[PDB]
Amino acid sequence: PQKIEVLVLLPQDDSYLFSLTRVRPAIEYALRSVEGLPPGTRFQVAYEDSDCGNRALFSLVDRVAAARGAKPDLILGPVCEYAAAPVARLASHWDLPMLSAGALAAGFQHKDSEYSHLTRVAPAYAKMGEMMLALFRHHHWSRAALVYSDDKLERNCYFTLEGVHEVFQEEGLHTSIYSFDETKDLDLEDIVRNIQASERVVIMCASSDTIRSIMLVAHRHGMTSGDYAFFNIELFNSSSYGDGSWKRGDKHDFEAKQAYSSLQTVTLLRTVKPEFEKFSMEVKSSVEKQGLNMEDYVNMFVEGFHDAILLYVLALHEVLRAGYSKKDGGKIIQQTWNRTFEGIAGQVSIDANGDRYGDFSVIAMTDVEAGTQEVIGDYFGKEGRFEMRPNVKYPWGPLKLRIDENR
Amino acid sequence: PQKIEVLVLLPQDDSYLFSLTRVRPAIEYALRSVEGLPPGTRFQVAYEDSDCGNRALFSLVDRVAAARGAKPDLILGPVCEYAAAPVARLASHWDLPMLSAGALAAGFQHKDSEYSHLTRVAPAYAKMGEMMLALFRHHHWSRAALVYSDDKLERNCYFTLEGVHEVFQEEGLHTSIYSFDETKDLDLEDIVRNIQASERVVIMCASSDTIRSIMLVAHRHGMTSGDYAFFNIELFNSSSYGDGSWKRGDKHDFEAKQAYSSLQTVTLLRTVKPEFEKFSMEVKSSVEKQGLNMEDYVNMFVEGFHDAILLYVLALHEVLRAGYSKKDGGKIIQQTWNRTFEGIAGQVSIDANGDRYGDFSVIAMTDVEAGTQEVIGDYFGKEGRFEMRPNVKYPWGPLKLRIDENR
Ligand SMILES: *[C@H]1O[C@H](CO)[C@@H](O[C@H]2O[C@H](CO)[C@@H](O[C@@H]3O[C@H](CO[C@@H]4O[C@H](CO)[C@@H](O)[C@H](O)[C@@H]4O)[C@@H](O[C@H]4O[C@H](CO)[C@@H](O[C@@H]5O[C@H](CO)[C@@H](O)[C@H](O)[C@@H]5O)[C@H](O)[C@@H]4O)[C@H](O)[C@@H]3O)[C@H](O)[C@H]2NC(C)=O)[C@H](O)[C@H]1NC(C)=O
Ligand SMILES: *[C@H]1O[C@H](CO)[C@@H](O[C@H]2O[C@H](CO)[C@@H](O[C@@H]3O[C@H](CO[C@@H]4O[C@H](CO)[C@@H](O)[C@H](O)[C@@H]4O)[C@@H](O[C@H]4O[C@H](CO)[C@@H](O[C@@H]5O[C@H](CO)[C@@H](O)[C@H](O)[C@@H]5O)[C@H](O)[C@@H]4O)[C@H](O)[C@@H]3O)[C@H](O)[C@H]2NC(C)=O)[C@H](O)[C@H]1NC(C)=O
Ligand SMILES: *[C@@H]1O[C@H](CO[C@@H]2O[C@@H](C)[C@@H](O)[C@@H](O)[C@@H]2O)[C@@H](O[C@@H]2O[C@H](CO)[C@@H](O[C@H]3O[C@H](CO)[C@@H](O[C@@H]4O[C@H](CO)[C@@H](O)[C@H](O)[C@@H]4O)[C@H](O)[C@@H]3O)[C@H](O)[C@H]2NC(C)=O)[C@H](O)[C@H]1NC(C)=O
Ligand SMILES: *[C@@H]1O[C@H](CO[C@@H]2O[C@@H](C)[C@@H](O)[C@@H](O)[C@@H]2O)[C@@H](O[C@@H]2O[C@H](CO)[C@@H](O[C@H]3O[C@H](CO)[C@@H](O[C@@H]4O[C@H](CO)[C@@H](O)[C@H](O)[C@@H]4O)[C@H](O)[C@@H]3O)[C@H](O)[C@H]2NC(C)=O)[C@H](O)[C@H]1NC(C)=O
Ligand SMILES: [Cl-]
Ligand SMILES: [Cl-]
Ligand SMILES: [Cl-]
Ligand SMILES: [Cl-]
Repeated sequence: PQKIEVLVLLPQDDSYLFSLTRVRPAIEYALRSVEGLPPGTRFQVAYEDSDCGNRALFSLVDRVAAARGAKPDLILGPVCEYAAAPVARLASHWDLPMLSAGALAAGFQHKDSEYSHLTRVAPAYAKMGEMMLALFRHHHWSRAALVYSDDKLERNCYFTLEGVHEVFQEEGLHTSIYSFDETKDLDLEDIVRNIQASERVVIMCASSDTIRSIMLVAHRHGMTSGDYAFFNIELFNSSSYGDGSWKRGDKHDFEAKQAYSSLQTVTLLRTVKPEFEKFSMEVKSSVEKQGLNMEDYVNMFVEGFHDAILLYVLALHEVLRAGYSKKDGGKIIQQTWNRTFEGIAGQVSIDANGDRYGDFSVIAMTDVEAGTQEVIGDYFGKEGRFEMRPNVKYPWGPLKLRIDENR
Repeated sequence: PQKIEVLVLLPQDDSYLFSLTRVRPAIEYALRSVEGLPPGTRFQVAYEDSDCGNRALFSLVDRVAAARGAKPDLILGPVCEYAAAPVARLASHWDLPMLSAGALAAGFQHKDSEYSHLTRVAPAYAKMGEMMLALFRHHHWSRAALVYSDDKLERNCYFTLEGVHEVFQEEGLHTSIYSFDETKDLDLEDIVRNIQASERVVIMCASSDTIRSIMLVAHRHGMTSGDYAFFNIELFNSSSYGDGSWKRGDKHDFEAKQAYSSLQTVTLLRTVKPEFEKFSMEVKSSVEKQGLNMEDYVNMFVEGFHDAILLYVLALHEVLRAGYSKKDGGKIIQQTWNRTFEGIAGQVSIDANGDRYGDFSVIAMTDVEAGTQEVIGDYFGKEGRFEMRPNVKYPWGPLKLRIDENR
């Protein structure tokens, strides 16, 4: 009765949204449920710090050399670009299956070889551009201002939007890019001004607050009344990037409530299924008990790794029946591509290239007086269509107007 | 009486100038001479194919895991960028000393950490820019056309010249870049024309023949008589990049002889010391006997690795005396930096950052009738000065004129 041995390579520093501490709960939650459809086997999981860098490769390597050539049966992570690339190169070499909710970089989509043993469970950066482009086709838009902060680290926002940018170029849409890092004082006044003289549609990606601030300034300039379309992206369904919460409890709450009436927050497709609440509460509990309290406990990564466990099992089961073993990594990976199944937060489809299709929701303020938010549209990556949710009540408000770039 | 174990990671494909077959002779030649100043120890060298890519990391890793955690005492190579980066990352991790005649990329000069255990024995791409810049200061030039072919592989030429470019930008020199790949038909006619309407000084990097061809076209346009300064770079002192040999034995020999009177070939500092002839003949012999006959047997890489062996020994000796062992890689590397010694092809100085200083020569035709080439200038990286060789007889010829960019 032998066991499946998995190596989980994630950051030790809880400052990352995909740190071992905030991710492990979810991985274990999936292990529990999966254990009750393999034969009659158990799991053995090792959590190593990737340091979101070279450490990841090091562990995997030392681990193997120190275990007299014994390589794991499944590798989860790394997430970071330069941390995941080498590990994935090794996985392909040692015919191991590597599943990550990271490896978002666009280079990771060329699996003609060194990356043939990788499948990305989370939507890659490129998927935001595909979504945005469909939105503009629906709204008949063709120009836009891309505003984003810049890490000079992971540059999550920089890549998300530059991805969008890069897509619009090929399709002929004209854009205006505005970069800046929130680590420094915000000369947002300068930005908001340039924007009002540049485009009618703005797509932003930055901290929850940097977004709220940009809105107050554009509100001060009365651009918040319907002649401007504002979009902030909640990267990896993390509150830290702005989920549309205009309230704070300060001098500007009312001012902010009104401003947000023109803001549309793009998030991962909305779910409310109970299973997801049980999941959320439990993960919160775990990270709670272990001293750490802020942020949200469920983000794109946390949900991704839970779903990566399920995907592995489904694949394994199908490989066994074919006569192969948990040791034929490529065979497992192949079985992992072009497949759909239900995750804790909704459907999860992997395209024929082993990359997750991106499903998104668009949340807008539908009751300006109340400040009540509500999803009004969804983008399904598989079918590649954007669709406005039927029977959403919006009797009056700035979203009733038709933006126009003839200015 | 224990032995030093070295891993040599180089390409298997002899199409590379630094392939295991063309490099090994030189490494062995250095091993022989070194063996007669360590104690009373011998060497043990393993030659693994790097595939000029991921293979390098793989071997090093499998090799170690398969030898129950036994890591070599010295790693030679890889040369290729993406092949050497990971190996060097591991070296730093396993406190191993890595010496390469490659790792020419500019990122490899930041040894604040992941690259702290690397020392580059060959002059890095950046060194060409430092040399060229000094030449222009001496010639009082300030504008130039950078012509180079483009691999879309290693892009040796692309990087050499873009390095020069990148340096001129910071120093305020204006440039014109002309890219093209010799894999396709050469529309050189278009180039030569643009150039004559652009600058008076041209710096090229491309195959021996692509250079000879560019010269015949510029000669056909009579730009070869002294109003234009032509420079081709003999990358890694390899004939394949043009060493100034205008003769071929075709219809155009005479035409070419005249054209080359305006060409100045930049090579690695010239040597004629006997030891270097013995070295050259022997390496030629080895690669000869082993079925392979073209190209030249001594290039920057071949000489580099011979010199890397000597540098290791010098360092080791100094580490022992300090009370450390062949196992303190960093200690050895440190002892390898900021050091000068005589190699088989002349002095070799390593700067305080562990990078070789570039010493170059400039060969020009000093007897236009005869077609006789001769070095007329040298650039010493350490002192960073360009100097024209005294008492070189040039009574008449296009090199007697003073180029002028007032056109
Ligand atoms: C990524 O990010 C986006 C943006 O945030 C997500 O958007 C959604 O976020 C959550 C996901 O479920 C939704 O909120 C949840 O909705 C539950 C149902 O609410 C009903 O709707 C009305 C609306 O007026 C509400 O007032 C009423 O309560 C309805 O039931 C609801 O569940 C939560 O309930 C408690 C609130 O803290 C709490 O206790 C639980 O109670 C239930 C009731 O039996 C049980 O499950 C159990 O007993 C629990 O104890 C618990 O926290 C529950 O979660 C809450 O309203 C809950 O917040 C958002 O509506 C939705 N966002 C919007 C604006 O549409 C995406 O879903 C996400 N996507 C991905 C891919 O991750
Ligand atoms: C990288 O690339 C550049 C560009 O090519 C190099 O430039 C130099 O290249 C070589 C390096 O040594 C030089 O050529 C060698 O010079 C030897 C001395 O020649 C003398 O000068 C006159 C010039 O008119 C010459 O006619 C006369 O012969 C003088 O002796 C000479 O040695 C070679 O001799 C034989 C030729 O094939 C051959 O046999 C040997 O004979 C000698 C004699 O006793 C002994 O060593 C032994 O018996 C051998 O059997 C052997 O091949 C010898 O090498 C040849 O002229 C030889 O080619 C170039 O002059 C010089 N280039 C120029 C134009 O200046 C750089 O040096 C190089 N740098 C680096 C860092 O690698
Ligand atoms: C990738 O997966 C799909 C399977 O579909 C998906 O997977 C399921 C589990 C769910 O996730 C779904 O959401 C997805 O649909 C494979 O792709 C191709 O699937 C199509 C059908 O989806 C299949 O088509 C064959 O059959 C059609 C008929 O449907 C034939 O085409 C025409 O049919 C009409 C009549 O319907 C005739 O009048 C025409 O003459 C013509 O025949 C034809 O026979 C198709 O071959 C298709 O074969 C299949 N593969 C292809 C060709 O891309 C992939 O195989 C999976 N992996 C990949 C992409 O390689
Ligand atoms: C890097 O190596 C050099 C050593 O020099 C090199 O190595 C030798 C083996 C050969 O390869 C040579 O080609 C090279 O020269 C170290 O760099 C610095 O070296 C200098 C001298 O080269 C040294 O200077 C100290 O001494 C000077 C006097 O020479 C003092 O400076 C002034 O001196 C005048 C009188 O001469 C006084 O009137 C002034 O008041 C003033 O004192 C001063 O004391 C200098 O410290 C220097 O100390 C040394 N290191 C420094 C400071 O960079 C490096 O140590 C090696 N590694 C590195 C770069 O860290
Ligand atoms: Cl990571
Ligand atoms: Cl480490
Ligand atoms: Cl290599
Ligand atoms: Cl391989």
